[PDB]
Amino acid sequence: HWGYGKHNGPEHWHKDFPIAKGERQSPVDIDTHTAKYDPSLKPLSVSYDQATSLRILNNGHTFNVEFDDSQDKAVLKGGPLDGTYRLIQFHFHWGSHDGQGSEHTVDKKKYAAELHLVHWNTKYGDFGKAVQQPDGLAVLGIFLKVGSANPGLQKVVDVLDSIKTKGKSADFTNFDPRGLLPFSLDYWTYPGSLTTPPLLECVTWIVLKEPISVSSEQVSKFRKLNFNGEGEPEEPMVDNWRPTQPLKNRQIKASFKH
Ligand SMILES: [Zn+2]
Repeated sequence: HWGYGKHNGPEHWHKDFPIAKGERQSPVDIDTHTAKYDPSLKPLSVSYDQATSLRILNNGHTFNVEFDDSQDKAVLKGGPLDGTYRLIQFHFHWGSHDGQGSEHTVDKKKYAAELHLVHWNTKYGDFGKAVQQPDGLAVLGIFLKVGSANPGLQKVVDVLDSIKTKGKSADFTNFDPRGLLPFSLDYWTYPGSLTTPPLLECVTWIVLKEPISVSSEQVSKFRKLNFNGEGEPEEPMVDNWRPTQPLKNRQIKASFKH
C-alpha cells in the first residue's frame, strides 16, 4: 500500500489516488510577501480547556494522539471557519535530519517538523461524513523549530517507546493540547487537502506563523519509531512528509498585517 519510500511514496500516490494532481492539494509553499491580510477573517478561537485525550498510536505512517470527539470538548471556531470544528486527533511529520521535516514551507524554508491538529465540522454529525465535504475539516498546522526543549511535548516523547511499531497503541489520558500552541495565533489560511492518501480536498488549512520549539533530542525520539509492524523488517519512521504542491487557483490569506 502507500508510504513514503522510493516506490510507494508521494511521487507515486497519484496512480491509485488521482486527486493527488487535483486543484486543491496540500501542503503548499507560503510566500509571506504575497499572502495578503484579509480583514473579513474573524478572531480565531481555540477552546481546548476540556479536551479529553484517550490513546496514542502508531499507524505505520505517523503517530496519532486520539481525542474523545463525541462532544464539544475541544473545538476550533472563528478565523475563516463557519461553525464549530471538533478536535479528533493530532499527529506530526518530521525528517531524517533537522533541516527538513515540515510539510508546509515558508518562503521555501523547511522546519524540522510540523504538527497537525485535525478537526471536523459538527454540522455533518460524524467525521466520516465531514471528510466528504469541501468544508468538512479544519487542520491547524504548527511548525517545530529546533532549539530549547519543549515541556509541552515531553509527555508525548516519554510514551513513544511503548508504540515503536505499526499497530501498537497506549493509554494516553489527561494530555492538554494547549501546551502545543504558540502564544501568538497569527496565521495563514487556504483551502486544501489531506496530505496523505486519500488526499481528499476537504480541509481549511490554518497554518500558524509562530513556531513552537523542540530540542534536537526530542525530535530524535520521533525517529526511533518504525513504519513496520513487529515481526516485519525494520523501516525507521523518518521523512513522513509530502513535498509542496502547486498553489493553482487559490489564495493564501493572512490573519495579520505585514
Ligand atoms: Zn498531517
